[PDB]
Amino acid sequence: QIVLTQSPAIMSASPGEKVTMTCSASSSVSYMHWYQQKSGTSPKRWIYDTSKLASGVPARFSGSGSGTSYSLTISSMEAEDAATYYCQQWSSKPPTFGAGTKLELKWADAAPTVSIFPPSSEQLTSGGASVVCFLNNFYPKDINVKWKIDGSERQNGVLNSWTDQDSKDSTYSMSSTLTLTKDEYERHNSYTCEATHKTSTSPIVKSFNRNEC
Amino acid sequence: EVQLQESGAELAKPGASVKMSCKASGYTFTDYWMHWVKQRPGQGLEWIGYINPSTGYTEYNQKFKDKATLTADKSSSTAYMQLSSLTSEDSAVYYCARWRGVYRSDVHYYAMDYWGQGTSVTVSSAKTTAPSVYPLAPVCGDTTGSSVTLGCLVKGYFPEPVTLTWNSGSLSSGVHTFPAVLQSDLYTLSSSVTVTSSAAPSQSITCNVAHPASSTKVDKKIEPRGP
Amino acid sequence: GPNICTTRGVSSCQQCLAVSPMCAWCSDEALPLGSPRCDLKENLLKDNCAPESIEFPVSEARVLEDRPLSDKGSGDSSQVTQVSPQRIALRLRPDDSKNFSIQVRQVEDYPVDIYYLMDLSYSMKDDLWSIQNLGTKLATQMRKLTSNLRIGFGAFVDKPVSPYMYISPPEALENPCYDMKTTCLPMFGYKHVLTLTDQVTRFNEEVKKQSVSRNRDAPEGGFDAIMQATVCDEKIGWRNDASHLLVFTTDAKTHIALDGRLAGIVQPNDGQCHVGSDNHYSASTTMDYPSLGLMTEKLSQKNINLIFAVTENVVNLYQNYSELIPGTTVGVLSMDSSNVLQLIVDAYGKIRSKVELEVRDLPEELSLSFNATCLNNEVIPGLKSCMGLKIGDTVSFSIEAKVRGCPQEKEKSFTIKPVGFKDSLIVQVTFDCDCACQAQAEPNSHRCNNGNGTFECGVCRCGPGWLGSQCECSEEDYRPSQQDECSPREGQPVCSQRGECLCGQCVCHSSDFGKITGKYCECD
Amino acid sequence: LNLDPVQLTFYAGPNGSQFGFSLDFHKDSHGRVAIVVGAPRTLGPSQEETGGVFLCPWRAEGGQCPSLLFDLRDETRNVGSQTLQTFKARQGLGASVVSWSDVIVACAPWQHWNVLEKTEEAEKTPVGSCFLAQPESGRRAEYSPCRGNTLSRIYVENDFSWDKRYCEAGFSSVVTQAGELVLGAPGGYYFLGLLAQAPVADIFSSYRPGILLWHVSSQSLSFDSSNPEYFDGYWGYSVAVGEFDGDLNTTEYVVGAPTWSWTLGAVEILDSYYQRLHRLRGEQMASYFGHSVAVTDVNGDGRHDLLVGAPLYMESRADRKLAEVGRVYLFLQPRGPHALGAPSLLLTGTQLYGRFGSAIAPLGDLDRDGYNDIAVAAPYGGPSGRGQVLVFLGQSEGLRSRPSQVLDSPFPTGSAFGFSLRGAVDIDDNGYPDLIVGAYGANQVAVYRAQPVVKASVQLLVQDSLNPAVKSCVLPQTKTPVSCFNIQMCVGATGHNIPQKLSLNAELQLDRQKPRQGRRVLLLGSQQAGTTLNLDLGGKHSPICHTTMAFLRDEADFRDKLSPIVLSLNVSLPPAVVLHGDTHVQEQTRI
Ligand SMILES: [Ca+2]
Ligand SMILES: [Ca+2]
Ligand SMILES: [Ca+2]
Ligand SMILES: [Ca+2]
Ligand SMILES: [Ca+2]
Ligand SMILES: [Ca+2]
Ligand SMILES: [Mg+2]
Repeated sequence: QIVLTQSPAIMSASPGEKVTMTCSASSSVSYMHWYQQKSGTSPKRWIYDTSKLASGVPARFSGSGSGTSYSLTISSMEAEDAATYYCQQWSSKPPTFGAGTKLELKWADAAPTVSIFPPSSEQLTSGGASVVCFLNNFYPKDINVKWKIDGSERQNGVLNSWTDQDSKDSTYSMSSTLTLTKDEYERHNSYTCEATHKTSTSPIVKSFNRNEC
Repeated sequence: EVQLQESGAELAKPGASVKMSCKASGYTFTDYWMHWVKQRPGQGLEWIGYINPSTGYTEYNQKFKDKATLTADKSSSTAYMQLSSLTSEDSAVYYCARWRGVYRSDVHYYAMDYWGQGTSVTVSSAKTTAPSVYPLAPVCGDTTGSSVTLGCLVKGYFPEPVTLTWNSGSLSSGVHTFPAVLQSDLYTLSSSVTVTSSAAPSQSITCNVAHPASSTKVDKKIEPRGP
Repeated sequence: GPNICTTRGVSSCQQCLAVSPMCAWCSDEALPLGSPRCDLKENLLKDNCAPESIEFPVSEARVLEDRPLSDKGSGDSSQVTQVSPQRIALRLRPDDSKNFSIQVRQVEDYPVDIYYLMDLSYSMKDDLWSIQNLGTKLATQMRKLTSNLRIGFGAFVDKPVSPYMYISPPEALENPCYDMKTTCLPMFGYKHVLTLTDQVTRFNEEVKKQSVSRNRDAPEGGFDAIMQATVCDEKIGWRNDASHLLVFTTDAKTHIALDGRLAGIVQPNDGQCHVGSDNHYSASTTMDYPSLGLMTEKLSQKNINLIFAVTENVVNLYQNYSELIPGTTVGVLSMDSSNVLQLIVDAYGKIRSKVELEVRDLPEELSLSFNATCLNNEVIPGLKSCMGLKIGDTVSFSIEAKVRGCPQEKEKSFTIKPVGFKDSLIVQVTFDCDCACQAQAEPNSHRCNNGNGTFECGVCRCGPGWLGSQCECSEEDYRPSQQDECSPREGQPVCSQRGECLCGQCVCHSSDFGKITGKYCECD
Repeated sequence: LNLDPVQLTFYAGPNGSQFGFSLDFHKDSHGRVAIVVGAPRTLGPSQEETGGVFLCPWRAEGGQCPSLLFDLRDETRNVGSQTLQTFKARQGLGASVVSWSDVIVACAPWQHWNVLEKTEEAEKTPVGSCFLAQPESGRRAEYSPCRGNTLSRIYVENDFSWDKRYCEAGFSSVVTQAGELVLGAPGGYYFLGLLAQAPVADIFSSYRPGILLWHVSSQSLSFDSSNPEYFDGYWGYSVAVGEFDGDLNTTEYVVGAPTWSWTLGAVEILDSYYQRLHRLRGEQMASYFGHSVAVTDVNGDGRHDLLVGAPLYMESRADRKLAEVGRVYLFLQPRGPHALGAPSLLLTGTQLYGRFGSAIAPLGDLDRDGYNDIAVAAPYGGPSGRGQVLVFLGQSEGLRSRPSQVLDSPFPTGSAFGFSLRGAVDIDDNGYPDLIVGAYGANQVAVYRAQPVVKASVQLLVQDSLNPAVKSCVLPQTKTPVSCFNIQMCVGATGHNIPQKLSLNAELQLDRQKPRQGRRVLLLGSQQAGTTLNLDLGGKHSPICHTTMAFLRDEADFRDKLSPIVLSLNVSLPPAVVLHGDTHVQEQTRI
């Protein structure tokens, strides 16, 4: 079986830039096709026999190369081309697909908006409690979260959920949930969620006190 | 045109069998073949099998063989695939792809074209439960400004094709939905709505959650916490 | 590596199979556009071809009946066997050969039928005096060689018409011997006297009541009598589990076909049974004489052994006749037939010694070669006969059959049968010239450039006008073109001087070192 | 080659009369060619079979023929103490018809004759006879040379010497061009065979009606032999005449003995005094060699060549060592006093029991090519088993081993199509000799008419070399300097009596040897390596010539530079006449 490896796994570019992707085969395949799959899990066809554009493709995407390593080039990249591109060979008789390359967008830095929510009365009568911290519109995507219970860090029962890049303003959202028994929740007053980002050295701290309304 | 339609999500217990369908509308359905492509949730598109609609030539892929049997129905114009002896590692999305002829890119035979929407197959032994919905109001002691946020957790349910929205889609601005995480063999997601300080709590904001696997729809109103 | 199949048939499945017996065809259709579909099976498995999608028929010689050869023909509940195997199903792919062996054995103590055809013209009168006791004297002599003997009788003079018979004066039609003192019977063509009987004294009883005739010419028409004794099985009484001997006695020439036109008779002999319920050859004065080929064919079909028991002055003639009718014998008869018993016994010995094979219903696409494993083990290549045998001795024959081309009908049958024996070997031949992927061929398919060719066995096969992997380009205006771009650079040669350019697409030629692939044929 | 098998003429006669058993042409005083046909079983006056002869005029549609009247009543006379009787029941009249000038000789081979003198008789034997008729003037005569009055005891005491009682004269009759009738009597001299010759004028002038026994003054009969080979030889089963010794004053009879020397067979070339000159022995025992003999000049040198038939010959196949198919032997006459040696050609049939070679007919110059042809018959041949006639053409070395034409039977099974043939006479005056084939099983005569033949002549003219260095032509709709040259092609048609509406297809091809992908030069009209054109030649005694424009490809397009270029022109008829001759012409040129 021929193994295809796309060297750039994650990319990012500003609108109005040149972008290149490389898919280097292992057995000197003739022709190599490229499929575009967006967020939504439905990969279309984008290029066939490594130099021909399928119908509907703009005149910006190009393919070039031969032998063992092919490449795909985008010139003047807008926000409409941000997907994952896969390469196909079908010159052996496993037709093997590439691992895929993710493509992102460069934008302006945005300070995250941090909010915290305590458990609900229904969840308190249910038998437990859940404290959550939400982060809205942060850039770049690499952020750190931390939970503190009455001045002590907790490393158990923490669940973090990320977000995919949106197609409007290219922001990201963060969710940190901590679920604990109601008896232990009532034994502690102050809780805190802390967010550490590259925008500012000092982390954003949001603290709340149980039974304070 | 050419449209390929796939069936909806299938929940299967381990050791069972699955009946995938791909209904083709357009062209002739006797002059173009049909593939099947597996896509794991960590990327990696894997060729599975093959079928010629006129005569059932089912060539199979890298060590798939009896793990997938392909059949066709030329009367209703629909291609089926049967997965046998399911295992927890077979929880991925299965596409059906066409096959460009005439040109077929000179020699590289493959062109695919016209992929199906993708049928997620979920493998588990547990049963489907009714989810629990928890609304979230802001903290009383947190200093308020010209912006407020409300939350909605859906916890304790089984596979998640869902569509979460606020006020039945009346407010599509500032809505954030997060992918469901798996814990205790159950799914849990959260949703956030951010508005101004004049919109809430002056107006009513309602969280709607519909689960098209248990036929349960829950609407909850966000209200500030009392003393 | 490279072989004959690699660079001979690469256009169709049937062309692949017809190249050589060792060829195989990989009708797998997930293979890339253009592949070594036709080559040996081992490297097709190496080519990652599907084991279920490989067309490789192997010719075989499958036996269907192998009953053991019998030890004695005494008891004979219609179960004596002399040829084993008896039925064989042969399957041959084209331009291939298959070999099989048969064993022929003359079972001891086999029942025998003797039919005595006797010329009865006037010069054959004293013989009638030395035959009146042949039924009792032949039964004693042939009792030691067989345990079930049946004997018959016949007669003949010649056609009773125009210049052969006397028609004047009117008293000469009642008896032709008017001028002589004695009287003879009215002249006849052939009359059946005694049907094959187990009782022997019936021959003596039915031969003392006979009398001679008289005709004009010297030759006598006994070939008509031979034909009517051969083809009238039900009237004569021929058995099926027995050795048929036809003892034909004469002392003059014989009339051959087209010799009847002197009597006004021009209708050819059709070789049917015309002896009526009066025991007389009815169509004697209306049908010609039988030729040598037709007489031989009717003797062969009914398994008759013919014994010309003729007098000295004509022996040579019949010897030269016996070289054109296979399976016969010549014997010297005295003037008064005082030695016809010993002639019969010796001729039976000579028939029973030799074993000769014959092929029936063999079609034009098959050729056969024999190797006789005779006494001991000394194979005698090219020989399909053995001599000097005895009673009970067995011989073996090794047969090789070759087929040239693909016959139109894939179901034929022929017979290998010893001459004069009832038992035969039947071969049912099936030709494997068509592979199973050609039955489900789909025509006018979009897979052959919008219905410009047929798509069977995974390969586009198109007629005039188009060519290629999927019949892409036309040759009407393909010679003059600017599509010379088949190499990376203009100065470089086309296909690296290692392949042929067709419509701007390089196709690599075959190499003995290995396989050549690539867009510009730069691989190996 | 040019015998029309679609438009036939059928002449039919009474049912069960064996019409077409023996046939011939007949040219009267005015030159009209009627047909004479025989019917050896036609009913007579007493509703008994006595044969007959039918004189069919020529009608383009066919139908019923009239009949010539012959005496069909028994005759008896009383001369001295003897009573002479002739018996005509089942006489087989018309079994052999021949025609000379305006005289038709129809022979009854099996007519009986008996002499009674007190108690002694000469017995009732088939002496045979031949009835001569002159239709326009109505004269009738009879010839029978084997009628005698000797009593039986004399023959018995003389060891049956000179025993002409069983003659069957008229079995096979031929009239020499000097006016002399030659009859073969296979039964004469006690089934030895004899031959009888007498002038036609002397037969007519010596006929006195009512006198049953008389002798012609100038007749001469053959002699008997005591050689044991000759016994039962049927000498005279078939006769022919010709010229086989270089002297034009004499004539050399050719007789067949198919049962000669213990069923071997022979053909003897005697002379006018029945002295042998050569004997050709048979090849196989009981193959019936000498059944049919023909004498024609099949190699165009002026000297007659012999053809002999063996209907029952058994050829040796592979699986079966013998298979009866028939054979024909061709003996070409050598120069000087050399003897006719080994056969110069052996023709063998294919269908089993086909009786190939049982009727040979010299067709004459069938297609006006200068060399005479023959037509052989297989009455029971062909894949269906109904009959065939195979036409063999003549070349300088003898005959073609392959039949240029094969005619299949238009009659049902058992008709015996081809038992009798005739040719070498033009019956409709279209310049070519026709053929008439008898089928006595179906009681019909089928007339095949020869179609005019077309000799085609093709000429191809091209330059002897090409210079790629000089360019003078440009491709249509573009501008590219290429080397070009003209190709001239000429097509003509000739023949005798050619229709005025004629056209031919000419296929012109360039670069014959190389495949279509490797064709270097192409045409400047449509960029093709070949073309097909239509030419109308109606009345064009001069060839039509047309010049076409051809160009060479680029120098780099092709790699070969040493293999010569070959151009071909082929001419065929469009998909009424038969085309033969020079149709394919090839010419080569090389840089
Ligand atoms: Ca005797
Ligand atoms: Ca006789
Ligand atoms: Ca002469
Ligand atoms: Ca000559
Ligand atoms: Ca000629
Ligand atoms: Ca004519
Ligand atoms: Mg005799």
